[PDB]
Amino acid sequence: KSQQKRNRTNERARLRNKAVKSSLRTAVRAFREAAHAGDKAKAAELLASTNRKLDKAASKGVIHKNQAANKKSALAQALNKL
Amino acid sequence: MAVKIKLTRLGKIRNPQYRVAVADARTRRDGRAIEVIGRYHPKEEPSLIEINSERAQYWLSVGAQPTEPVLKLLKITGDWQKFKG
Amino acid sequence: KGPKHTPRTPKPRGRRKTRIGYVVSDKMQKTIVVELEDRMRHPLYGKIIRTTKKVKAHDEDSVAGIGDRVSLMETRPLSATKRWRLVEILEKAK
Amino acid sequence: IQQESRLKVADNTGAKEILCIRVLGGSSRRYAGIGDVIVATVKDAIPGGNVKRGDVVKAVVVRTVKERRRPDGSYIKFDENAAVIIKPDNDPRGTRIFGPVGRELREKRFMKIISLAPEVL
RNA sequence: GCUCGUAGGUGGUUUGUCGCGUUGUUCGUGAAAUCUCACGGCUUAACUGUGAGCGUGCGGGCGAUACGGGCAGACUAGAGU
RNA sequence: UUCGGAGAUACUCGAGUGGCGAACGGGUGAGUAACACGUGGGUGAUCUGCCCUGCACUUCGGGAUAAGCCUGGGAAACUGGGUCUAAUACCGGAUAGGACCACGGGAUGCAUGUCUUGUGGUGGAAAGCGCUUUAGCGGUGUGGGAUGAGCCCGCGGCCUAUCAGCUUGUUGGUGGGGUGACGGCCUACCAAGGCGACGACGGGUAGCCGGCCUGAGAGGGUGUCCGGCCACACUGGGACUGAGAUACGGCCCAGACUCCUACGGGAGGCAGCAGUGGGGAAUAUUGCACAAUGGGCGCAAGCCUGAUGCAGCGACGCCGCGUG
Repeated sequence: KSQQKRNRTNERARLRNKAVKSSLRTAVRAFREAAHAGDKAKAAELLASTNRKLDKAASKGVIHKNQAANKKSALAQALNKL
Repeated sequence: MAVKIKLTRLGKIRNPQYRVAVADARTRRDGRAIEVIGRYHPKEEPSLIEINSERAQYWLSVGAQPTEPVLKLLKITGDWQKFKG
Repeated sequence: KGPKHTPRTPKPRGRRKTRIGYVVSDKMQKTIVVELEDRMRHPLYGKIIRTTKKVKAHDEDSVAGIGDRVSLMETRPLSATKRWRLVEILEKAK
Repeated sequence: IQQESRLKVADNTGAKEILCIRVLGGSSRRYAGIGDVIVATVKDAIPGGNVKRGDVVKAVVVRTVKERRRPDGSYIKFDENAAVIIKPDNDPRGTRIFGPVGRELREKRFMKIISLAPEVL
């Protein structure tokens, strides 16, 4: 029917969203790697970017912020461990 | 999904009446109203109003959004104006 | 009108139902099997009969043996249902 | 392809696998090519189909594994032998086929299966 | 066919106890419509409408403790030695 | 002004980007044997866009692009390339620090904890608009409300023992992830349990309830209309967008069944209204309209609305009057 705009715009939205999500998880990988290596300072910088990326997306409506809470809080504690 | 106030057509075909009720817009004409506050008849008395005029102020204070005819009923009672005053 | 905001809203909480049962077994690592004893009448005949159920007394520190009376209370699920928790030790077994 | 040869039935009739009884087209004919008619029985069949075990029916060869020379020098080779059941008046018993068929169908003169093809070769 | 005996059922006199059961009260709950009753409206009725009742029932809170039940304990005729 | 072609100037506006909804509403009850339903409790680390409401914000920028123009493909479906363009679209700066995180603290919990302060980190948008030419429309993060929804749980609501041994993701823990969220939900490791004759596993049958019918009632039968709740949408599977999907009129895959074709390759889903065929003893008009009501967008007028609202057919069934 004449509502294919619903589909097309869904394509744009999901495309950008999952691209963003992949970039987030990539950063997470780096942070966790910093935890494994022990470069706490680098992990802190990466955590700052994560703060400026994760919540940035959440403010774009990717999540309802709960994932940000679990990830930042848990990983900050992980960094507190190491 | 917001609470509004609708007029429910009830009774027999050609001499029905309107039950006054608070209800979400996503409900059917005859759903489980949150609470019924009075009734209305279109016949007999010209614009027959039978409204409690007690909880309207409450539900409006919550933010219930009445429809056009409901506004007219509220104004005839003065509850719209008295509430807003 | 105030420059601040709304303080709080008085929302009283509910309850967590408690039953006192018999300790069955703690052989599950941080959770104890307890026999839930109850009683109900048949809808028609009315005979009072006892009802026996089983519960999972999850707890972080087993502090009870077997046959002891224990007070159990409902909480959030933890494992396969895991609603019951160990609260009180009372009327210990001989 | 000759007698005592089992092959898959590439249609939606109900038959699964048939056994070559006799090639038509001439006495003492040894082998069939693409487009030839084989009389065959049914050994395996779909329960509830239109053909049961023991039924004798004509089927047309549409796939031959052994390389068949096409006039212009190219060769067609299929991984499997298969045939399609047809009623003796140019009236395929089924309604569609499973997979491709050969192109040497001028002599078949049954220009319908070629149209039911999901892919003529 | 008879007996035994497990689970389960059931279980004497009685002190005091818990008040689980039950009972009484109170709050909430038990939607509306439908049903009963009483009014009222469609020319009556059916029907609709109003109101009350009904909604037999749950939780919470509130008193007593008879009886049952559980715990603590006793006597003895029960039963047994 | 050619006198039959121009100038978007503009009321209007095809088409188009963007915004809302399209997940409600409508229908059906196959499957489902209790997850559901009913009832009642919990839901302290359950969410809750559009409404009301208190607070704060309500700034600075970039680039691309559809549309349009040229243009390719194919029978069509439908599509590539090149030009061209804005924005409440996209993107990057905070220029809130309530709130998110961590440490520490204060008031106050056992109901696995709420309020509140400090320390360190720390982000986000928003916009501008047309107009009544400023009447108005707005826009962002929050406090708490309100609604709705989710999660869990007690109890209750078929037959069968000619089904009694069921159970390694099962049972429990640690850790981790993930989730709106506690949660073997997931998952690495470890432990060896868990259910069950106070009917496990399995089979058969079935949408559930308020309620309908019967009956003196206890109970029985039933659960069709109407109303609430739950599931399903040619069959099966999976996911996105999204506040919220199993979603009839959304996509993708698979499969069946129809149809088109230039035969290469494509399109579709009335268990929505009416309607056709089939089935069968049998169940209706291709009806009128959106007046009120109802829902959505929009400042509103206005637009849509086979839902609701009205009509037509059968003595199909109740009530009621005649056939003096």
